[PDB]
Amino acid sequence: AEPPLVFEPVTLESLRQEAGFQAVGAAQIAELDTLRAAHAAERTSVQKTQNAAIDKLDIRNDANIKNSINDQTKQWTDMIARHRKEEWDMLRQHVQDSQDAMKALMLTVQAAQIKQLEDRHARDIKDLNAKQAKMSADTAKEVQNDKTNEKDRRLREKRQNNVKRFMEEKKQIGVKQGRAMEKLKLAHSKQIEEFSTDVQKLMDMYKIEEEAYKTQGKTEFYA
Amino acid sequence: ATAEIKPNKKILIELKVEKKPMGVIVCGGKNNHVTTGCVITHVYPEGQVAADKRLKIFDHICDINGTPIHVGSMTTLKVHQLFHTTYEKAVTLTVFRADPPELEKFNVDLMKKAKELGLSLSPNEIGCTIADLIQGQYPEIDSKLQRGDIITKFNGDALEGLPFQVCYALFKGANGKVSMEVTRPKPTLRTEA
Repeated sequence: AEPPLVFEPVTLESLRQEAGFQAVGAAQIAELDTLRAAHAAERTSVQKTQNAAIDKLDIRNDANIKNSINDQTKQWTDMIARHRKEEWDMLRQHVQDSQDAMKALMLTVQAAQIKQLEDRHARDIKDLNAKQAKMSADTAKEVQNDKTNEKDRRLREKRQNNVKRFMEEKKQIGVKQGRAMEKLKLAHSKQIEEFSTDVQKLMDMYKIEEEAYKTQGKTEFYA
Repeated sequence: ATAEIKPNKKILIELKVEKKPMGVIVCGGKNNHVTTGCVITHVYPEGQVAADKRLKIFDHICDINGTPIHVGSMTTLKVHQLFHTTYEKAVTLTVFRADPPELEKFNVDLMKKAKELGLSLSPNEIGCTIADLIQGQYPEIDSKLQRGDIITKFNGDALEGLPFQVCYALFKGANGKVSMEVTRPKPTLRTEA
């Protein structure tokens, strides 16, 4: 192309949408929806009973119905704790099973970008060589235009002066290409970093969501 | 370290956490309704934020352990994860409370069927902040309400600093038309990516 290649970053979100992960991620997503189907039926059942009993018992709200409704607001929160623990258990399990394979996909996707850039760099060299080959042709054709075997000394001297211009151009473009390569590779190193830490943060967040809920669901009711 | 946190001024506090849950409901994120900053909408009593006894509702958390809290470049899950992460010592925050606290007040309405509502409410002194919203039922809340959106009225009844049993009962009544007054924080933006 005309502009340099811009590569999309390799994130956890991008990997889920990759083609290789599909055979695994679908099965994992399938497990969640069935278990969430199991969960969804149970809250529906518990909601029917709770909503059918609360219709029995006015705007006094000082009666011995206070221990009854917080009996509901106790048992339902206990059930929900069971639900979310089952969910977090499965999610962590999905992470363990897929963990090594995802590292592998990122390495492979990043390798693809390296090859893409490498090919792009190859075309740039071919382009420079074409420009330089036309340069050599232009110097020979111009020597046939002017006059002054007696005039061949200037063409050979022009050749001695072009190889120097050519050798330098090759030197400097490689430097630019190598920096592009180094910058791209560093991007990949950071991606691997942020991938690993984001997963760590996820698990930790589950730990803290789980822990906070024990003293929090008591302050919550379902409507 | 610890300061006074006067309103309409950025105060840097040092709040001791020590691996303990902070227990707050925050709103923020690029995929969120609150795109102008991170604002506390509920504080839980058993959490460390209530244990600090310095953060009321509608306080804009601009920074969090040396991390500027910009909601424009972070998803809602990333902003929520900031408050649900393990911290070993006192966390350094830059908090911006206001008087008057910057907020937009809108309204919501619908009709009920029986299908439960799908909202888990936690009564606050301001109202009832939504702790968990179930997608897939009653689509209106799906496009208007969110975890962090506080409900200040129900069937014309205000929920300002009400007991737990009363709010549970009146929400359980359902059986017809419904109407809720909501408050969402629309704070002045105060950070950059």
